[PDB]
Amino acid sequence: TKLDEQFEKYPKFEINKVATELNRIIAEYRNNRITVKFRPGDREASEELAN
Amino acid sequence: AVGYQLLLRMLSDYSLEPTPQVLSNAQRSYDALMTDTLVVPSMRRRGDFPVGQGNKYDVFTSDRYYPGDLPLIDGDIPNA
Repeated sequence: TKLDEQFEKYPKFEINKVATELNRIIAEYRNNRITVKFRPGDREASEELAN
Repeated sequence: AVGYQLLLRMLSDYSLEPTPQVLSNAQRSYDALMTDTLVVPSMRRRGDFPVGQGNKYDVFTSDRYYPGDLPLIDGDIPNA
C-alpha cells in the first residue's frame, strides 16, 4: 500500500511443510532401485539368450 | 431542510431564540436530507490474499492473487 506516501510491502514469510513426504518417497525409491530383467522361455537355449 | 438549517443559523441576527418544535422539525428534515445521500463503502481484499483453486486461475496471469498492490516503482533517483 501507499502507507503515508511510500511503498512498504506486506511481509511474506514462507514455512515449507509440503516437501517432507516428497523427500520420503524419493528416498524410498532411491533405496530400492529397479531395472529391466529378461525372463527365459521353455526352450533348450533360452537361458543363455536371456543371460 | 435547507430552510430550517438557515433559519437556525440566522436567529441571533434578530435577537431571538428557537423553540423545541422548530428544533424537532429541523432535526427530522436534516435526517431526511442525510438519508438520501448516504453511501456505505465496502472493504476490498488486501492484495496478498490467495485465490482458491475453484476460480481456475492461471500461471499465465497474475490472477493467482487479488490485485491492487501498485508495485515496482523502481528507476532513477537512487538511495531508495
